[PDB]
Amino acid sequence: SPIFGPEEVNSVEGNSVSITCYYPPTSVNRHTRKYWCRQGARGGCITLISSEGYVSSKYAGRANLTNFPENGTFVVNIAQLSQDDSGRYKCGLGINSRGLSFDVSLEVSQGPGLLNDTKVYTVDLGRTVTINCPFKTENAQKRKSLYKQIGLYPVLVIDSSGYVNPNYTGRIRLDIQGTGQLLFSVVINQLRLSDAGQYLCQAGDDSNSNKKNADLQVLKPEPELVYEDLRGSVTFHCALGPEVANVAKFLCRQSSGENCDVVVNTLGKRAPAFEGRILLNPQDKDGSFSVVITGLRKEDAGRYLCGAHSDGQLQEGSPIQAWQLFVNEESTIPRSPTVVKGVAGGSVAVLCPYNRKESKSIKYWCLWEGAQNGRCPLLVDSEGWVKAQYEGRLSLLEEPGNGTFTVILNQLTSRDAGFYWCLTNGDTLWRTTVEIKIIEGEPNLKVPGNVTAVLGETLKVPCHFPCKFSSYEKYWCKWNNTGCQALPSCDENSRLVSLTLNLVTRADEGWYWCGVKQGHFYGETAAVYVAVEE
Amino acid sequence: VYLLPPAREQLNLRESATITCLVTGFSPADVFVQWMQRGQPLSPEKYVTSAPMPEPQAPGRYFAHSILTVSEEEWNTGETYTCVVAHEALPNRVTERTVDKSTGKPTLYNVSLVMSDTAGTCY
Amino acid sequence: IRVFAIPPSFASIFLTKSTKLTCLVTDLTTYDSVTISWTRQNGEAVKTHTNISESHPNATFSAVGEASICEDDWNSGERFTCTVTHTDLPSPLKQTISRPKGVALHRPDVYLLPPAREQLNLRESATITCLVTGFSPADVFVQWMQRGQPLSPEKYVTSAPMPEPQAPGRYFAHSILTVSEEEWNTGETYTCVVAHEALPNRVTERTVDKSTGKPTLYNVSLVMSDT
Amino acid sequence: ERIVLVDNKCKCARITSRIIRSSEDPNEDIVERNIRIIVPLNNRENISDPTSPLRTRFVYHLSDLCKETCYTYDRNKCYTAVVPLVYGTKMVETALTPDACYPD
Ligand SMILES: *[C@@H]1O[C@H](CO)[C@@H](O[C@@H]2O[C@H](CO)[C@@H](O)[C@H](O)[C@H]2NC(C)=O)[C@H](O)[C@H]1NC(C)=O
Repeated sequence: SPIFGPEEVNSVEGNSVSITCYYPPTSVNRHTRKYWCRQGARGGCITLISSEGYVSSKYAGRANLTNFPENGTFVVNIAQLSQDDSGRYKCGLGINSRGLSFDVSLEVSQGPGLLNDTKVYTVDLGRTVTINCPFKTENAQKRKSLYKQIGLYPVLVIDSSGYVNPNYTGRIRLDIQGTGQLLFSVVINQLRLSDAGQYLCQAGDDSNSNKKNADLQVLKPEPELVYEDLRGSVTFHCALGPEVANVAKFLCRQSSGENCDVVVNTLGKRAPAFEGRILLNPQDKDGSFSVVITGLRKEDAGRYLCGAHSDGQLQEGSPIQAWQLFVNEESTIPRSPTVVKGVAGGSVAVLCPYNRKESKSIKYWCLWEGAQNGRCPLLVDSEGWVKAQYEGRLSLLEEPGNGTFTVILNQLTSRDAGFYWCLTNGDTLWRTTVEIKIIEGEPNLKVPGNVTAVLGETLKVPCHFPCKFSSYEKYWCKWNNTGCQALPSCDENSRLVSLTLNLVTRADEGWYWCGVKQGHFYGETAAVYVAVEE
Repeated sequence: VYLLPPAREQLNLRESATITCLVTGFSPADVFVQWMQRGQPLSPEKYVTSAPMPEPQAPGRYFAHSILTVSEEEWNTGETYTCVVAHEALPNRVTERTVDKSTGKPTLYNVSLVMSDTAGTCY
Repeated sequence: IRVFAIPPSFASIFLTKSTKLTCLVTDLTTYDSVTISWTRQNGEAVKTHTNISESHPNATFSAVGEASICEDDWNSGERFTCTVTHTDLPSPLKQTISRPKGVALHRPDVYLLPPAREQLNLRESATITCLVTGFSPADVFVQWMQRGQPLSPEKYVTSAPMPEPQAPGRYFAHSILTVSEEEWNTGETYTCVVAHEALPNRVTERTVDKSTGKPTLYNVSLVMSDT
Repeated sequence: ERIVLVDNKCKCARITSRIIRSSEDPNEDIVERNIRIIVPLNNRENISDPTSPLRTRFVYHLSDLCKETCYTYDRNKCYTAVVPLVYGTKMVETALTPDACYPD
């Protein structure tokens, strides 16, 4: 189950092929057997190539197997295929007898052709293609038309008089070029799976009838395998062309009965299960763009499609792009709390994890925005930049420092509720998301309100705390881009840690915080702004 | 604390899905109990709470009860209806336990021992 | 006058961190004033060599050339030269040794076959075949170990590397041990250990007794309580 | 769809469960407790001292492990027994299983 690879791969004889299978990057899977085996109706994998060196006697020179522990991958290259290789296979690790493995299907077919009267034509679905067909010199004013031989009979797709197949109507044009050129072309729009077949040219009604038999293949996209862990994040790169820039975009996910369910639209539509944890970047010069999904769940694995349509949904004959997704479930992403509850006027504290190796990056923090094509601007970083609207009540900090840091946000309000993302400058990119709910009550900390003061004296401001904060150390700090630093020797029994300012200048202007420590973790704080008068 | 499921014959009238949470042999009284359903406390009237009447055979210990009903049609989603006890004499002062349909007792086993030298591994 | 240049085993290093390198000349003439000098590839000489050999009893005369280096130097792989300068042929012969470069790492796969039941019917002696396989580079080291006491090597004999028929690069080796059948009939398991520089902590090992190896008898007695 | 009640990777036990939501009759369903064990019949009783007898009994008080002497080498966390080597004696480490004791 924790192994991942491509389900079915097709090629034709004489060609090479290269298969990639994925494993979690743990120590053993970076340092133990990988294999490619073949089963049958006889009960057992027969090993064909191994990571330990052994190659089957029938596969000497044919194939080899390589492991990239850094990618968490091992690769299988097969060349010189034949029709005797089509069957059921499995990638896997460790002892063949167990199933730390993944099943693969393989179908090999002969290289067709031999027909000089018909060439190959493989194109993409929903795209445009055109067929060029010659006529002899006597084909001046003579019927120019194509015919699709479907089973028993040939039917017509475009005439020389304006008729067109109602299955195909409006997607087609006939061109006979001037300059004494003796060919013609047929252009088709909205390429569909219901279009693949064998055509036939014609040049006129007469006995001449310069026919040209033709094929029509349509290239569905080969799926791409994506490997992400549980409670992790993923970035998809959709790569449509500039030819659908005006047209909207979409993203669906495959389901049972050939039915995408949409997850987000250029029309602002969005799946309710994926509310919050989805982003969408603006489109590029080529219309290229990317979709960021965070906090993936066990049912989120599967095939994904991104496209471009007027309705921003699935239809027959529209350009698409595919992905195949896998969720690990043998994950290393630490389970962090997802929902964090606060009260109006209260505080919140959020623990944000990241990969331990890139601890010297620049943490960021962004707010998700709906009612849009989805947006998420920054709010704070680790150098100390902060959004201009939140001076005083917000700071982040690297106290735990082992891939985990803490964020403290006090003076909570019910208007602030929503979803928050955590970012990093590292190449690996977790985007852990936490939701803030607001409930009823008053915060545990008690501090007087916003107060003015005279210049140049001694002033004291109190902060009592409840009995549940009685087992900690208590402190005051001065808020700034640097955050907190406590002021040692302001205390009582389990209440009333009080700030005292011996002498004061207006350089001490600003917000101050009163808070408690959890040994090496942080807790509730509260804030008060102080002015200076004279 | 235990959490007994309804009776099988209860589950043939096809309306009343009784559920029983409980508490046994403890000192002292004043204990508080409540039922939690997916991190969401139930309706306080939905259940009914006992009072800590004393033990029969124990020297002086206490015990109480609480019962709750739901649609037996609901006893197909289940969601294990976690009953949150709240007693002072607990390491974190809460000893939650919960029970659902899938919990309890099955009457269809299928043990499946295997046997091999290819072991000592536990994949 | 024939000289063996003896590079220390990776095992000798890793169990000593003392990478002495030596060269022996065998069945020469032991005059006195026998002189051999260790030099690097640069020509520059290195530390000297003491406790040198003397005249053999059976005229197969010898002289040990001791030396030392830093381990990383050998890892760096530069040629090392002890040269014989004795009046027998005052022409300076050249013994140049190095470390090969480009050899990949590959692990021993130590199976351990138990004595054939047939040999148990000649009724005296039993033989066990510790095996190593499919590994690179050459020069595995092995010894045998049982009941927490080491087995002095005159009990066991070991092969040397020689390429696999199938693996283009990987060598293998053996080891053989001879023991009284009653001793193997006693139970009295045996453990063969291997040390080799593709092995994680450098040392793996396996064991076998009468019961593990090819038993005719499988006696499971498993109890499964409280389903 | 099953619900792994227990998965003890050092006994190779795995009690799952699955309600067999029946033919769409009323609630005459029976829940179902699959079990599975892969007993080795190769290892020691002191799993981490290959100088002991093999094993005969395999006792599964499922009560105990529905929650430390358990007898399969767990794949991921690896073992060792310091072992003497002689080149003079030296009392030195080992790696009783490979491909998991790799300090990497
Ligand atoms: C029998 O097993 C026990 C525990 O399963 C072993 O006890 C300790 O094992 C560690 C393993 O690293 C050693 O470092 C300790 O020295 C062992 N303690 C003792 C008192 O032996 C024990 O080693 C096993 N039996 C033997 C003979 O090793």
